[PDB]
Amino acid sequence: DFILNAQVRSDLGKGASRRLRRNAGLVPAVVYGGDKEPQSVTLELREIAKLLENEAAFSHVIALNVGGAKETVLIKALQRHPAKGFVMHADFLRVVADHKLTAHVPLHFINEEVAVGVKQAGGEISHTISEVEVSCLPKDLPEFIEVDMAKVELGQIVHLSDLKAPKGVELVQLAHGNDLAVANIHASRV
Amino acid sequence: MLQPKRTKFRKQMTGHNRGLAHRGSKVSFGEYALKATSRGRLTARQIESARRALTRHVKRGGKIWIRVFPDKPVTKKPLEVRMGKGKGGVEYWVAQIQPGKVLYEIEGVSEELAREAFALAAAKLPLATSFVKRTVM
Amino acid sequence: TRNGRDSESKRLGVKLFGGQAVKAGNILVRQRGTKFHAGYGVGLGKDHTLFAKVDGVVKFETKGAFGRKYVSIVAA
Amino acid sequence: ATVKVTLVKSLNGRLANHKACVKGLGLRRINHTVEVQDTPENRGMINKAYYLLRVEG
RNA sequence: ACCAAACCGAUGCAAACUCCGAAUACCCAGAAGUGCCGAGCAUGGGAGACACACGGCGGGUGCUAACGUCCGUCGUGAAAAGGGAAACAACCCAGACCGCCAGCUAAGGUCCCAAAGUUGUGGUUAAGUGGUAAACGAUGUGGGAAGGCUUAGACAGCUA
RNA sequence: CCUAAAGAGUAACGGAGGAGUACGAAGGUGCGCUCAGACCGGUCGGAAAUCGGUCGCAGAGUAUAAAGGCAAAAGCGCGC
RNA sequence: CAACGGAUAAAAGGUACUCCGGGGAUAACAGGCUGAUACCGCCCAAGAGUUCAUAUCGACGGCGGUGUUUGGCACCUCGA
RNA sequence: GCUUGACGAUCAUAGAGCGUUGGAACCACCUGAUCCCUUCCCGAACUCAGAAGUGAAACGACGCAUCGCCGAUGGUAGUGUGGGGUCUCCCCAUGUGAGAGUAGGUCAUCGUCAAGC
Ligand SMILES: [Mg+2]
Ligand SMILES: [Mg+2]
Ligand SMILES: [Mg+2]
Ligand SMILES: [Mg+2]
Ligand SMILES: [Mg+2]
Ligand SMILES: [Mg+2]
Ligand SMILES: [Mg+2]
Ligand SMILES: [Mg+2]
Ligand SMILES: [Mg+2]
Ligand SMILES: [Mg+2]
Ligand SMILES: [Mg+2]
Ligand SMILES: [Mg+2]
Ligand SMILES: [Mg+2]
Ligand SMILES: [Mg+2]
Ligand SMILES: [Mg+2]
Ligand SMILES: [Mg+2]
Ligand SMILES: [Mg+2]
Ligand SMILES: [Mg+2]
Ligand SMILES: [Mg+2]
Ligand SMILES: [Mg+2]
Ligand SMILES: [Mg+2]
Ligand SMILES: [Mg+2]
Ligand SMILES: [Mg+2]
Ligand SMILES: [Mg+2]
Ligand SMILES: [Mg+2]
Ligand SMILES: [Mg+2]
Ligand SMILES: [Mg+2]
Ligand SMILES: [Mg+2]
Ligand SMILES: [Mg+2]
Ligand SMILES: [Mg+2]
Ligand SMILES: [Mg+2]
Ligand SMILES: [Mg+2]
Ligand SMILES: [Mg+2]
Ligand SMILES: [Mg+2]
Ligand SMILES: [Mg+2]
Ligand SMILES: [Mg+2]
Ligand SMILES: [Mg+2]
Ligand SMILES: [Mg+2]
Ligand SMILES: [Mg+2]
Ligand SMILES: [Mg+2]
Ligand SMILES: [Mg+2]
Ligand SMILES: [Mg+2]
Ligand SMILES: [Mg+2]
Ligand SMILES: [Mg+2]
Ligand SMILES: [Mg+2]
Ligand SMILES: [Mg+2]
Ligand SMILES: [Mg+2]
Ligand SMILES: [Mg+2]
Ligand SMILES: [Mg+2]
Ligand SMILES: [Mg+2]
Ligand SMILES: [Mg+2]
Ligand SMILES: [Mg+2]
Ligand SMILES: [Mg+2]
Ligand SMILES: [Mg+2]
Ligand SMILES: [Mg+2]
Ligand SMILES: [Mg+2]
Ligand SMILES: [Mg+2]
Ligand SMILES: [Mg+2]
Ligand SMILES: [Mg+2]
Ligand SMILES: [Mg+2]
Ligand SMILES: [Mg+2]
Ligand SMILES: [Mg+2]
Ligand SMILES: [Mg+2]
Ligand SMILES: [Mg+2]
Ligand SMILES: [Mg+2]
Ligand SMILES: [Mg+2]
Ligand SMILES: [Mg+2]
Ligand SMILES: [Mg+2]
Ligand SMILES: [Mg+2]
Ligand SMILES: [Mg+2]
Ligand SMILES: [Mg+2]
Ligand SMILES: [Mg+2]
Ligand SMILES: [Mg+2]
Ligand SMILES: [Mg+2]
Ligand SMILES: [Mg+2]
Ligand SMILES: [Mg+2]
Ligand SMILES: [Mg+2]
Repeated sequence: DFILNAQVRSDLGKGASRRLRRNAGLVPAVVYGGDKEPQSVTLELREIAKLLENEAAFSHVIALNVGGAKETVLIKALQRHPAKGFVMHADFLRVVADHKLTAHVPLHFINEEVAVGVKQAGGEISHTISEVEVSCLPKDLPEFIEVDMAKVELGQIVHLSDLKAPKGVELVQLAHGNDLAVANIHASRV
Repeated sequence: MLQPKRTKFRKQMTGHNRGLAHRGSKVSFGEYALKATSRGRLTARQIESARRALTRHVKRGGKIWIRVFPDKPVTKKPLEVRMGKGKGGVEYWVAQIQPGKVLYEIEGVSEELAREAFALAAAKLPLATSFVKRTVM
Repeated sequence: TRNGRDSESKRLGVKLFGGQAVKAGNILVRQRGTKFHAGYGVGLGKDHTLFAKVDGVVKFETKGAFGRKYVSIVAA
Repeated sequence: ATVKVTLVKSLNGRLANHKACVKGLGLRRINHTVEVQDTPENRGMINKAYYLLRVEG
């Protein structure tokens, strides 16, 4: 499911990386983390783009296969072409059994249609944010954090502190004394 | 239309429009966006023309953001006037657009309604556009 | 137009760069204010001109608190 | 040790710095060849005017 | 139930904003070789010139109009013939001491005008496109990666 | 000050502002000292006078535009 | 002596009654370059058309063409 | 080597914030204002004479990354030279190469002298 094939890269620079994206259809990348040195790799553009169509691509563990040796990584950042939108660079973070790591996890909004503020007062659900940044152990990284809006009335604001999280998951932003709005119910536009 | 409340200086040099938009190129507020794929210039009456057409089509719910602000003043020289004699007076305000910049955003509607609401807006703008969706990274 | 005025240029800046050999009395920097401060063997004029008071070599070091830029004369 | 340098392009309309790099090697006329020592400061004049010369090694 | 300083977070912009910050270009010193046998500097005899032009790059002005105009920095013309761009100061190649019914090349070219491949291999175009052009429109055609249905009978047509 | 292309210099009936003074102390030196603002408490003032405290550190000041500077303060007060 | 390297201590106008030396180094006419403007096409479609966007029109906006108006420039012609 | 004072080198990886701890000596608070000296008033600060009390305040030492400050590898932007295009902008060859962000670091490191072990 979550598997990627990579090859070691040895010709670095601006001119070499531009030739990869014209002549060979590859994508430069780098693997760092754990207690090891970073490592430049190359991987096919078609393979990385196919894996990224999945929803939980950034909040799941990916088995990278560099050469023949496999290793456990996680997509940490991603560079895109500002106009065309395709991926130009990717960096992975090595995953270690006992080491807290930071990831971006998407939110899932459920039972929007049965909300109190929607059916009674005719309000509209507005998603202020769509993902939160968490820090936890690798063994309990969630693919998506759940938020429900059934018991929400007109004018009510949902905050980070309100939503519950899986055991062993920390919200980072809430830890730094800054809770941010997630969603609300507001009066109709017209 | 849209223009600054006040500015430090009345006039400005023409300058140049180069580079891609590495900033302002992500869907940050809504779910779908209209994005520039060619470079150019939007004159603050095209922005107003395109905002009415987009908003008049949805007509039921939905939040809309405008991510462009025309803050560059441009001058014009009156007709039957020779070269020289000082710079001309400010006539309208305009915005610089680089490829990849998001112009409008919307949420609270379906993908099919947003896609045809953005087509009406793009017919008023003098530059190529595309339809994009919000992503995690 | 009601704008066509300007003043003459003053030819300010560094006159001797790091490593150059200097003599006493040589002007090192022309300034408004003190972008550079006088180090060892360097004097300050009433218009903030740095000049040499000994023979040697220009140094151009950053040191101390406040993050000041100093000009000093050292042995050649 | 040494290296064969040949001039294969005209010197008209080149930058004055590139003219001095060809002249600093001893090259004068198209198809003229010299024998220069392989010193680090002889290579710098060859690299600066690479597009005017042919280096037979 | 309207407005709201301020604060917190997200998100843009600046010739006369800057927490940052190149390449290059400029000073300085030490070295090898080359220099037409000199290059640098000083002092004297004689000047001319102080209407510049276009092309590239960085800018102001203009409408990022003009073979417009005003700067910076290169190249050419001026004061430079020869070959190429049909013709074509300023574009590309190249700097003409004289003679030869000798040879090799540059830019550009090789069916006839008109010197040299109707050369070889693999594709594309049917528009004389090539041999002038924008938003936008269209079952033109070549290639690639993927998807939705389908002998539990898919799509079109038809019988209800 | 910008144009001015990170040494100097650099044009336009290009974009913006000032000067044609002041001071016998507003100069010299020795000694000493730090601002604007916010909040709390306090008679008539009450958002803003003077007083006490905490925070603040330069968001003040500099005779006069703007730029560059200012803790050995170049800012402030006193004796000679 | 600010016309700020300051012609003299001391100085305004008219010429369609005019005159000489020159200049396409510089304007008016026509030509050229450009195309803001002008004119002519097209794109989008809120709307008008009893209903119905395109029979006929078409707001807010966008893209071209022609040299055709008003202009910009000053390349040719002031020994016509 | 251990502790405290004076003067430096270096100017945040050295700072801020929180917690604990130090009086044998030193230092600090402390008593008084006779005497030198002082306040545009006040022994508050400056100064003089010591010494009964205390480590409260201040200062020092030791902990913690919460804030601050440092910070790669890789990629991207820009760019000198030579050459191309559909030429208001880009591409290729070659040399160079940020800023931001990411992984992660940091509760400093030294020198001279004098008092006690
Ligand atoms: Mg790179
Ligand atoms: Mg390159
Ligand atoms: Mg301009
Ligand atoms: Mg100046
Ligand atoms: Mg003095
Ligand atoms: Mg040439
Ligand atoms: Mg040339
Ligand atoms: Mg700047
Ligand atoms: Mg430079
Ligand atoms: Mg000779
Ligand atoms: Mg002479
Ligand atoms: Mg002249
Ligand atoms: Mg002449
Ligand atoms: Mg000139
Ligand atoms: Mg001229
Ligand atoms: Mg010229
Ligand atoms: Mg130009
Ligand atoms: Mg120009
Ligand atoms: Mg031009
Ligand atoms: Mg010209
Ligand atoms: Mg030029
Ligand atoms: Mg020339
Ligand atoms: Mg030529
Ligand atoms: Mg020539
Ligand atoms: Mg001449
Ligand atoms: Mg010629
Ligand atoms: Mg010549
Ligand atoms: Mg010829
Ligand atoms: Mg010719
Ligand atoms: Mg031709
Ligand atoms: Mg010919
Ligand atoms: Mg050619
Ligand atoms: Mg031959
Ligand atoms: Mg050839
Ligand atoms: Mg041929
Ligand atoms: Mg023939
Ligand atoms: Mg033949
Ligand atoms: Mg054949
Ligand atoms: Mg044809
Ligand atoms: Mg044709
Ligand atoms: Mg300069
Ligand atoms: Mg410069
Ligand atoms: Mg200058
Ligand atoms: Mg000049
Ligand atoms: Mg003063
Ligand atoms: Mg100032
Ligand atoms: Mg005094
Ligand atoms: Mg005068
Ligand atoms: Mg004068
Ligand atoms: Mg003068
Ligand atoms: Mg003068
Ligand atoms: Mg006279
Ligand atoms: Mg008269
Ligand atoms: Mg006459
Ligand atoms: Mg005459
Ligand atoms: Mg003329
Ligand atoms: Mg003239
Ligand atoms: Mg006329
Ligand atoms: Mg006529
Ligand atoms: Mg005419
Ligand atoms: Mg004409
Ligand atoms: Mg004419
Ligand atoms: Mg109707
Ligand atoms: Mg009809
Ligand atoms: Mg005509
Ligand atoms: Mg005309
Ligand atoms: Mg003319
Ligand atoms: Mg002229
Ligand atoms: Mg001219
Ligand atoms: Mg004529
Ligand atoms: Mg005439
Ligand atoms: Mg005649
Ligand atoms: Mg890097
Ligand atoms: Mg180049
Ligand atoms: Mg780099
Ligand atoms: Mg960095
Ligand atoms: Mg930083």
